Amino acid sequence: STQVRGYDFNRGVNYRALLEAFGTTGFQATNFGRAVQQVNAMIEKKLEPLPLTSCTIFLGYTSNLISSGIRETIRYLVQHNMVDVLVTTAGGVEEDLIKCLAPTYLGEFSLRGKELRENGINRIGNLLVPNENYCKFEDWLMPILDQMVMEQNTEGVKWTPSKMIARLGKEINNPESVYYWAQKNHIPVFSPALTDGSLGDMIFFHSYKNPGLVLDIVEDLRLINTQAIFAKCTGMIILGGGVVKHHIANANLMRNGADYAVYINTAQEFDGSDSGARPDEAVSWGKIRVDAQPVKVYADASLVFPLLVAETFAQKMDAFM
Amino acid sequence: STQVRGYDFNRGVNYRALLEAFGTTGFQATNFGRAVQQVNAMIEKKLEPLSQDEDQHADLTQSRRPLTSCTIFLGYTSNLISSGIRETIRYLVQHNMVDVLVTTAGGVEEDLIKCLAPTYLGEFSLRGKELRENGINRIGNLLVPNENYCKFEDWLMPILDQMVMEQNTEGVKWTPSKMIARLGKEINNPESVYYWAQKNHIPVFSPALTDGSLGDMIFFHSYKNPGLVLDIVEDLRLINTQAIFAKCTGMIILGGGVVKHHIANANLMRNGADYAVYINTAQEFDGSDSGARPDEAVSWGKIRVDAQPVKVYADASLVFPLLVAETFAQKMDAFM
Amino acid sequence: STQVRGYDFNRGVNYRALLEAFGTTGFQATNFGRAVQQVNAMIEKKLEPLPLTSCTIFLGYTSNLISSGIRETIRYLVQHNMVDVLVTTAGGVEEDLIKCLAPTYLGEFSLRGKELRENGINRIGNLLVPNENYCKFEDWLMPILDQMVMEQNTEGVKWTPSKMIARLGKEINNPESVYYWAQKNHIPVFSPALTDGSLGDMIFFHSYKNPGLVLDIVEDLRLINTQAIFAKCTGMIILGGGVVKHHIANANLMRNGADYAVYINTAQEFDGSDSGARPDEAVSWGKIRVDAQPVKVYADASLVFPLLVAETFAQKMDAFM
Amino acid sequence: STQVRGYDFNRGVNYRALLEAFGTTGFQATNFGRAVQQVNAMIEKKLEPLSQDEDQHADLTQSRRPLTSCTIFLGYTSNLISSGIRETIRYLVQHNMVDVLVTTAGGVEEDLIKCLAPTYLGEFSLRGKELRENGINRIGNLLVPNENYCKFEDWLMPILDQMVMEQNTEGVKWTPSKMIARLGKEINNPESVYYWAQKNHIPVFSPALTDGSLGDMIFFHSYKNPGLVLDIVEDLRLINTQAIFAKCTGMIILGGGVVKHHIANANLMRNGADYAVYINTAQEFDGSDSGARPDEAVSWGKIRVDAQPVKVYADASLVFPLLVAETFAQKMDAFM
Ligand SMILES: NC(=O)c1ccc[n+]([C@@H]2O[C@H](COP(=O)([O-])OP(=O)(O)OC[C@H]3O[C@@H](n4cnc5c(N)ncnc54)[C@H](O)[C@@H]3O)[C@@H](O)[C@H]2O)c1
Ligand SMILES: NC(=O)c1ccc[n+]([C@@H]2O[C@H](COP(=O)([O-])OP(=O)(O)OC[C@H]3O[C@@H](n4cnc5c(N)ncnc54)[C@H](O)[C@@H]3O)[C@@H](O)[C@H]2O)c1
Ligand SMILES: NC(=O)c1ccc[n+]([C@@H]2O[C@H](COP(=O)([O-])OP(=O)(O)OC[C@H]3O[C@@H](n4cnc5c(N)ncnc54)[C@H](O)[C@@H]3O)[C@@H](O)[C@H]2O)c1
Ligand SMILES: NC(=O)c1ccc[n+]([C@@H]2O[C@H](COP(=O)([O-])OP(=O)(O)OC[C@H]3O[C@@H](n4cnc5c(N)ncnc54)[C@H](O)[C@@H]3O)[C@@H](O)[C@H]2O)c1
Repeated sequence: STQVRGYDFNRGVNYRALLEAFGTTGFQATNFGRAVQQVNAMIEKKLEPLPLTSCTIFLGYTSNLISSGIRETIRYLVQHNMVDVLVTTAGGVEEDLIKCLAPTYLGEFSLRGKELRENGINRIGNLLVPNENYCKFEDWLMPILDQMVMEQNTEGVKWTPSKMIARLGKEINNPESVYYWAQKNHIPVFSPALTDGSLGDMIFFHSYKNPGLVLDIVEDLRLINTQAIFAKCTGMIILGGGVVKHHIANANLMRNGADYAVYINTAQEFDGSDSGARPDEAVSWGKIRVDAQPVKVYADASLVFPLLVAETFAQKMDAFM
Repeated sequence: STQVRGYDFNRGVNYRALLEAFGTTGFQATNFGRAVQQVNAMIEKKLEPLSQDEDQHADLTQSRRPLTSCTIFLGYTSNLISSGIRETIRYLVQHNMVDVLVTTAGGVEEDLIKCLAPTYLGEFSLRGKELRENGINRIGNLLVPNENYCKFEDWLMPILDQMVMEQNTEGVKWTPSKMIARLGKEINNPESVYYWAQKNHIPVFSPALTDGSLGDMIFFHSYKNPGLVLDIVEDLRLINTQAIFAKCTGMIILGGGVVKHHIANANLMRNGADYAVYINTAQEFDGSDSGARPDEAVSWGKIRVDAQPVKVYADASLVFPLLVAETFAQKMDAFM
Repeated sequence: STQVRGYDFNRGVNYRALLEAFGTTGFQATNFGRAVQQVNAMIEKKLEPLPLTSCTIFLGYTSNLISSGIRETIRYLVQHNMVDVLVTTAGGVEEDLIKCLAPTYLGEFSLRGKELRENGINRIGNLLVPNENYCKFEDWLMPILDQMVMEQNTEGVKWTPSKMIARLGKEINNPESVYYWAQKNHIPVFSPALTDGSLGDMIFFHSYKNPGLVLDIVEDLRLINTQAIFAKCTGMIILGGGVVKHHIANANLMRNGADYAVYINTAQEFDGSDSGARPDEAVSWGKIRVDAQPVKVYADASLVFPLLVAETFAQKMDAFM
Repeated sequence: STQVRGYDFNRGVNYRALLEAFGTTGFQATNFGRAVQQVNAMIEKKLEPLSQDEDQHADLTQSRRPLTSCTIFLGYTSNLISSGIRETIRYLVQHNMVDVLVTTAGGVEEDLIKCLAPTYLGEFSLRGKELRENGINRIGNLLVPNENYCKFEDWLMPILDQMVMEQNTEGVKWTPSKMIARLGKEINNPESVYYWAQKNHIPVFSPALTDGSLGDMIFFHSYKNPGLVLDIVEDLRLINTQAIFAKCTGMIILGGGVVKHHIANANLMRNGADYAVYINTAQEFDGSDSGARPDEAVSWGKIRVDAQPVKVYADASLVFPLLVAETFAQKMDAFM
């Protein structure tokens, strides 16, 4: 039995101690402490001796988190081979690439769409992206799409979202890009509905100038499912809900459940959504092993993920080098 | 300037008047009243005759579905098909009241499986360990027996054998929408949303069709009968062209995620939808597309600047049947 | 075991049947069906033969619901003695009275406070109240406050929020007012923090012109607690959270739990709030009897309450006359 | 025009830099960065010397608390006192960093009871039937033994005897704030928020003080020793005058409900707070005051039009300690 007690600032300000005290603060602060423990357990397992490791970690995140600064946090983990599989939606891929061409700016949620549109600005929450960002994206992308169609028709290449994402990361060739690092470190990225964003727009426009590109999603299902099936252990770290959450969980259901699971999302369960489902619902399905101790932190990941990474993965920088 | 005033039950339980009074009740009841007006505007426009010039442009699509003055896109999350909203959606599709459907994997497969075995009411608090030990799967406060997926597997596998065969010998190029038309044809049951969708030439888009039970089956099946390819590129052209050659477009989206954005993005291609009604529980504070207000979509050009979009913040299991009752169901005659 | 099935519109449109089908629709539609059952059970119990009745029903609602049209729904129940005790916060009292003097208008959530203020308009969600409403309120209220101070000092009256609310309902003398009906039918209204609103503002200003008004909250605690203690049975219908929810639940804890409980609110549990607590938390405290089958509908009450009343209380208009 | 950019862990775990980087991270992390700036502006103003003219006006209150250039109101919901945020709040009050406290009943009593017996960590899913059978009470994912309230009763009853005695023989006129100062004096424990509040002349307002355990005790006690009166009218004058004669005011509100509105309403009396930071989980769609954005308060005049209010949409158990760490705790010296 642990007593409730928050950090005493009379000790002054030691950030490591402040974060550790969340565990005994209550509510989501406590779930955060539990998440720190579970992610550390995943890491300890991954570091256990038996490129396969003792724990295959699946990292999932929604598109908007890549628009946010969490893009740097994710790039760090991938850059240092701290996770093994990435799952994100379409915006999650393209905005990482576009950020290497032009920046995203801070704004406000209340900015009116009429005025923003008249000024050629697109709103993403309290962030802003100029139309010009997509124009630079198009110029950068078109010639790569041409090579892709050509390799497909003359070199037998059977594109899938994951193969395309590896290619784009390699093409962006910028150390700031999550996907540049992913393909460099052989970390696969799955995105079944990769056509649902600006990269879709471009593939669409491009098909009328150079028809034929095929993106198969069946081979990619085989690829992600086998990542979980042949794993010694698996851990799931999912920021947000939707396709990203279910696609990673369903892959783990194929091995009869994940050994560790930490979720950070704002969805609520009352609407029956998969996004808002507590990890306990996933246990009924077999997505999470019955003996696992899954953790869900109900919070905006822009606030929580950097702190979680600080108290876990960043503390093991050594082992990961 | 309308005054706030709720329905006065001293008038008795006059349901039509009760529902109309939501418009002046406030908060989400008022948003509901606005959604009703917007969906009715969508319907009024759809029933408008196509002029010679309009008809010329709208007919520029390959689809054999009869052109209308307002192409209505209906999107909904998987769980709503597990819920009884499955009957509400089937009704609209059965009577050609909407033109394009967009749903995620669970949204397709659960409609089919419901033709083989039912879904049951449960509780949100039921522990996963006990449910699993008892071969039961939880979806919110609903329950689905493991057995449901076994029946699905038996029904589906032979169809997948045929599809691969057709792909390799007849040169078929499968995409999620083509597969969903085929499955609906195969289920051949009037209680199925997709049976009616293919019968009425209403295309169904699902870019991440592999993310669910149907994906499980395709996966297992691929090991005995390898080779099935589901291209999502052709399907993007198909859904976008539906928006591009529309005289007018209306969007009715239940829930968020891929379903919401895929419809909005198709409409960005025509520079915005003319009408939009959203019913979802997501909030905007986390910067999610799901939780974004319609006004965010206006900045992108997904909703025309002159449109008067509406979002009802509520569980669609409660709101959608009421919305349909005050809009589409009132125009049943016109649709027959 | 009940199968999931929604209303089939091929039957055409029968509203009674449409509402009944919510029970088998799933998610909150089902909780709504359960709420209909529980409220009907309360009513059936109240109608059971033994002015005490076989079931004392406590109706609680937050201030904003009185700003909304739910004000008419509540007035109906009180007008016909369908509930026995009312609990609402300060805005919940004053806005009912003010609505008899000037109306509230529809607006939008996005209206900017700067412009609204420059125009003398106050925003409440997507509703609008002109400053002039409070001026009429002040004119109406001042002379009543004078009588109250006088009765207190010369007639021994010991004011409490509930006594004041009865007096104001009687003074507004308008059949449209919830409180006019409450005092007419001897339905007490509790509001411990009655000073937290415009009526507080007025009591404040008035005290400098005619000092001395005392509002005791201790006697009112005795009054509400004894309402639950001496009840044969009790049912709780609570719209929203906060003081309104806890004050009714705590009164029922004094009789070892309510027999029936139906909650309609948008609060979530993750932040540890009492507002967002599931009814099951209340069972741990003894606020709800262990054998009760409490129901919570996660939804905006402006949408749900009129429907609930239609399928329950309004269906028994006869018995209540 | 600031660009979006998150902290780069390649720089190592530099906590100060990590927290600063929240400002350019986006969504609520950015709102956090803004809250930090706003609370620091509040502090910077509070440390500003009072001019002769200012000092004259600010000294027009009866309170013996030393006038400052910015009167800061701190509000928080009951459950946050049950949580470890109780230590965060006690720290601020202990060092005179805030001037007025507003909390609900549970927010007062649980601080006192924590001096007699602890609160324990639990889980949200623990069933009420079993907990009750075991004499345990649940508060979110926290646990409080029935025994805690027994100890409270033993500690409190004698104090209530004295209070009634003082009321009847010494003519004391109790109000929630006076009772809370007395209870804090009585608990005489440096771990108590209220002990420090009364020691440092920081008034605590709670209009609905009867809504909790302390109300239970007053209720039971009234039957053996009848007569205790708690007037809420005097307390409204007291809290309003604190805002009216302030040179500047800042509002820091954790959670919503009475605590949020009571502070905002006091500030409406001076025509608005100069600074405002909110940290709550409520949403606006239901029209609630709790869920209202700061901009709604601007329409009322509760927040000055020129102010730049901030709301962080998050559980304060996670955010408040971080906020305090980057603001008040950095100025510890100045407050000693
Ligand atoms: N960034 C964008 O807004 C944008 C841009 C282009 C395309 N898209 C497309 O929109 C589609 C739907 O987006 P999605 O599925 O990635 O996610 P989403 O934005 O729809 O979010 C899904 C859910 O994840 C949770 N969530 C989101 N942000 C969170 C946060 N900061 N912290 C915690 N939980 C959070 C919420 O509960 C939310 O309802 C995608 O398929 C994608 O291709 C996204
Ligand atoms: N039925 C299921 O739970 C289930 C079953 C099998 C597979 N899946 C898979 O899960 C993946 C993610 O699911 P999804 O994208 O369909 O949506 P989702 O369940 O993740 O919900 C997305 C968002 O829509 C809103 N929403 C959901 N239910 C709502 C309701 N009742 N009323 C109003 N708004 C509501 C919420 O904001 C929610 O966060 C899908 O790709 C799908 O293939 C679903
Ligand atoms: N109407 C106003 O905005 C206003 C006006 C004057 C004074 N006040 C004062 O503000 C204080 C705090 O207000 P409160 O405690 O009455 O409530 P509130 O507005 O703070 O709401 C409390 C909670 O109730 C729930 N809720 C509110 N509206 C709901 C709805 N439509 N449907 C379902 N759940 C809903 C939400 O979870 C919300 O967080 C009160 O003490 C009151 O005197 C209110
Ligand atoms: N600790 C308790 O649960 C408890 C104990 C005894 C009595 N009470 C009584 O319950 C009544 C109502 O409680 P209340 O007014 O203190 O508030 P509350 O618990 O009802 O919460 C009000 C709102 O504040 C927000 N909120 C709550 N916790 C939050 C958090 N961790 N982070 C951010 N925002 C948060 C939420 O929007 C919530 O709906 C009080 O009058 C009090 O006397 C409380």
